[PDB]
Amino acid sequence: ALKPEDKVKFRQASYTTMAWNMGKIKAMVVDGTMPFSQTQVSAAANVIAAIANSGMGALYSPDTLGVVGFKKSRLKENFFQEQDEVRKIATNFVEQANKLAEVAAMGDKDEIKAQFGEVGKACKACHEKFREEE
Amino acid sequence: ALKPEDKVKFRQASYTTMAWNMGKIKAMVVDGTMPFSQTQVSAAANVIAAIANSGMGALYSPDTLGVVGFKKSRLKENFFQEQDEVRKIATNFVEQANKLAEVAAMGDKDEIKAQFGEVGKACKACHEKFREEE
Ligand code: HEC
Ligand code: HEC
Ligand SMILES: O=C1O[C@H]([C@@H](O)CO)C(O)=C1O
Ligand SMILES: O=C1O[C@H]([C@@H](O)CO)C(O)=C1O
Ligand SMILES: O=C1O[C@H]([C@@H](O)CO)C(O)=C1O
Ligand SMILES: O=C1O[C@H]([C@@H](O)CO)C(O)=C1O
Ligand SMILES: O=C1O[C@H]([C@@H](O)CO)C(O)=C1O
Ligand SMILES: O=C1O[C@H]([C@@H](O)CO)C(O)=C1O
Repeated sequence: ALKPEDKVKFRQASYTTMAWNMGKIKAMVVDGTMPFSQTQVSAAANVIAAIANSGMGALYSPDTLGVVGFKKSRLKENFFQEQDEVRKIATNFVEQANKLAEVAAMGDKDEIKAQFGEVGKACKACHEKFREEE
Repeated sequence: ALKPEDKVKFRQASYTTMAWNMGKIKAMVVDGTMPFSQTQVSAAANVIAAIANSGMGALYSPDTLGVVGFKKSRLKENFFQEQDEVRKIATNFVEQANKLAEVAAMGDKDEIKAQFGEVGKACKACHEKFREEE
């Protein structure tokens, strides 16, 4: 199976990959710091949905607490104490990510901006709660 | 725009995310060390295709040579000298990744194994050529 170090690397890599693709959508539909491209915004949305559906629950186990992947894990132990809250936030994130990829395929900038805002809220719902602040 | 350090982190994260998802397909259709799941193999294929289509060419510029992302970049300078060879290998990889996601949606283990083998060859075609060995 996967060593703890690999579980942490693979989840840090997955989240960092989503963050690159989230920044590209933000640049094109929120900040206008990149030209709007239907192809590029859809491609970025599709990465977020695919990773959201990739079964990242397999990368979460107690033996990953405090373990270095690319860097020391920022997972808080309360993740293992609050499984009802984790299920609520995770299922919400998958639903919002799926919707973003659906909207971004042919949606206009304002439709995408609305769906993107719901995904951003879903990402943020793990902050301070399950991820150590920095 | 993106600092060199961010370009290296985002490309290292993208490749590591594909490697996690490639390992899951290998376990289910090549080594039989994980139970075959149509849902899970399709989800893993969809991550690889989505990242392959994510425009990772934006993360490649000469000012990323020798720069630390998660770790010091393993990009070789000959990437910038061999753009015809890079275009051949990159377009091949996108084509094979798209085909893997198409096959993995309803394909059987042997169909997926064949498409997965073509993607593995496409990943390997950047080795020693554009990525430093270790
Ligand atoms: C809880 C169910 C989460 C959801 C939904 C998202 N993230 Fe997250 N993120 C979470 C944890 C517990 C951690 C720490 C991982 C570790 O082991 O250290 C993170 C981390 C990140 C990071 C930093 C990654 C790194 O290289 O170290 C980023 C950039 C990040 N997360 C972004 C992010 C985005 C963009 C999300 C929505 C698309 C998202 N996360 C969801 C917990 C959760
Ligand atoms: C050339 C067009 C590439 C293709 C196609 C793939 N990879 Fe690759 N990979 C490449 C470079 C130039 C590098 C170095 C990146 C850097 O800046 O250091 C890599 C790196 C990886 C890594 C290590 C990532 C890390 O955390 O440091 C892995 C695990 C990796 N690559 C895997 C991989 C897979 C599975 C691919 C096909 C699905 C794949 N790569 C394609 C160049 C190229
Ligand atoms: O590191 C971070 O991860 C999340 C996500 O938004 C990534 O962009 C966040 O809010 C950060 O500053
Ligand atoms: O606007 C954004 O919100 C998401 C989310 O991660 C918020 O934390 C993200 O990374 C963006 O670019
Ligand atoms: O790295 C960060 O730490 C805090 C917190 O959200 C982490 O959970 C924050 O807002 C960041 O961007
Ligand atoms: O680090 C590696 O990256 C490629 C890829 O196969 C990832 O699994 C490879 O062959 C490695 O050992
Ligand atoms: O069998 C595999 O091949 C790919 C490719 O990266 C080969 O280098 C990979 O990572 C696998 O699990
Ligand atoms: O890390 C590795 O270095 C060599 C080379 O392929 C890198 O380009 C190899 O086969 C690995 O798995």
